[PDB]
Amino acid sequence: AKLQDPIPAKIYDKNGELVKTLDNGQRHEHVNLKDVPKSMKDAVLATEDNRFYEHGALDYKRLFGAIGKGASTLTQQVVKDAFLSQHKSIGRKAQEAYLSYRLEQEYSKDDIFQVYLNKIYYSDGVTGIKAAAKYYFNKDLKDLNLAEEAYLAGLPQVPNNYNIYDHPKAAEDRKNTVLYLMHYHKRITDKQWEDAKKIDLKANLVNRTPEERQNIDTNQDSEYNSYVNFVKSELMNNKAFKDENLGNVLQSGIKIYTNMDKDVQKTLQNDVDNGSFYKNKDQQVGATILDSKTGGLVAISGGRDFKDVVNRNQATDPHPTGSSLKPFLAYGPAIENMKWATNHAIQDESSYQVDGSTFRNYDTKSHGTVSIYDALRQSFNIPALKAWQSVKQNAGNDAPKKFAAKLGLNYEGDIGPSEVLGGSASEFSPTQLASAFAAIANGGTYNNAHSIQKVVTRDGETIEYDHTSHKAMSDYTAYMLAEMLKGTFKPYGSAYGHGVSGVNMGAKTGTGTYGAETYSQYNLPDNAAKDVWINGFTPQYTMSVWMGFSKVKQYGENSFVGHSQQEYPQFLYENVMSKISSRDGEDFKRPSSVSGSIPSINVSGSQDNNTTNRSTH
Repeated sequence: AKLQDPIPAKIYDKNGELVKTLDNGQRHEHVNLKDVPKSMKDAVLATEDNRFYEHGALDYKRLFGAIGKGASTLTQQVVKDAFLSQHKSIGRKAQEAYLSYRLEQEYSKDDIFQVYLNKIYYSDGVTGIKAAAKYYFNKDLKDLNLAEEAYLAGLPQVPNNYNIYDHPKAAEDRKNTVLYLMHYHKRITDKQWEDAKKIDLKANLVNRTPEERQNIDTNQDSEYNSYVNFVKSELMNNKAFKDENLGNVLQSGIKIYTNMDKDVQKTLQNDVDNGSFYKNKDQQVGATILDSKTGGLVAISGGRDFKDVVNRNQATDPHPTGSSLKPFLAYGPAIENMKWATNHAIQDESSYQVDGSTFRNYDTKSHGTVSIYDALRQSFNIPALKAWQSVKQNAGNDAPKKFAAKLGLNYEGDIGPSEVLGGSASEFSPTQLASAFAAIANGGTYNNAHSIQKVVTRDGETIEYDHTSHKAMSDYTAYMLAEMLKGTFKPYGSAYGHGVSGVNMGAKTGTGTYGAETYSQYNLPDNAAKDVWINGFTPQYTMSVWMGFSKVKQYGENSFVGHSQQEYPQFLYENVMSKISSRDGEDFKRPSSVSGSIPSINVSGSQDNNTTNRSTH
């Protein structure tokens, strides 16, 4: 009982402008009957079943003469195309004949004519009349002449034999007989028939070559591929669906409106695709941008040349986070729970003892007393651990967990030192972190990255989606971390040289390393990294880029060896943020509850004794 022509999903960007239409580039466009011009409808009827609206299930008068040796009717012609085998010999015709009478009692003449004008074949993969017209002539039905209509009307009899590109002589003669039938059946006057037949069919024929016409191009506007695969995910996580089958809803005529912004999105996949900041074809990217204020998803890249069912979405897959999470497990909680200044002096060390484990910095050598501001923007390991041990001691054994749980960063088991530093269960997607950071960007208010504004269904219902929003940290903590992390772009900062000019931004970079075992096993040099991140944010936008490799090779081929290779994600970040940020000047909103100025901010009303005026180098 499925005559329905599938009608594919349309996506719109933030402007409500149509952006991608999930039709797999197919040469098919659904057309309602009323939107088909009378002239067109005629040319078909005249050519195939002139007496269609009287009728019923074959004229009988056309089976009076046909047995006399045939021919058939829209209704039944359609029934055949509700797949009745490829064997015929009065067998197909037997079921065809009954199904016709049944279908006529369930569906109106118009609904049958419509399914006709949508399903039938026109050669070179073209199904349906609306497609035929844009294909051969690049014309909408409304403005096309009788020659064109005649031909198109004629084509579905023996499409391949009548396809103009291949058999123009044959096409001409078939268009000619269609015109004759339209005349013979009084669908057009003597004047316009004699004025129609003297028209060049090649009139506005779009010129082409063979390999373009067997190029069913199923990867168009391929920039949207990833923003699309995110829509697909979020579509189904909502009451009104889920009970349902994705594969179906995407062909049930729905209309998705997103927070995508086209230009951010093009820019982003263009830069992922055209980057030179890749060691080898095995290097991967997952980047996500989103609106700091709302958590709405502006653009997104699952990887270089990302296709949808085929490729993994690196922007929505979990990756080991490296030093990315120190603002959430160490220094942020401290500000919220014991109201540290940005100067809280911590002692760096040679190594440190946390449980039966020995931990050291990246460079190895110690730096003595340092400010948390420096410790964060240069990403020292010990001060982080120390700070987390302080928090845990003077605020709660599970106090870190609850700061991180409020920003979407959930841990199944215990949060040990490994995971303070990006190890083990500290794995999260760039999308996950982008949210985490926009909280710092936007006064401390977390927003599970959302992508769908609403969807409008063909049957007339329209569902507004929502996203799990909730205040995650007090304003001062969000502000200080924000101003603190602008220091990442300053001299000595872990991302220096990649700041943008008129724009106020902060970032925490990331550098995940391998297991102790792995270094020897694959002869990886000491300074090789498995995962690199930059997580940056302005008051407008929050971007989180991850890069990493499919699989580890010998001597670092598929690692990031040195600053020059560990730096790659910053190139992608600066290139995009640079293009897409405005230089209006908006900064991070400052509360009354903070006091002082970088590097010395402290919680107003609760000052800290342990500050230092001690610089970097």
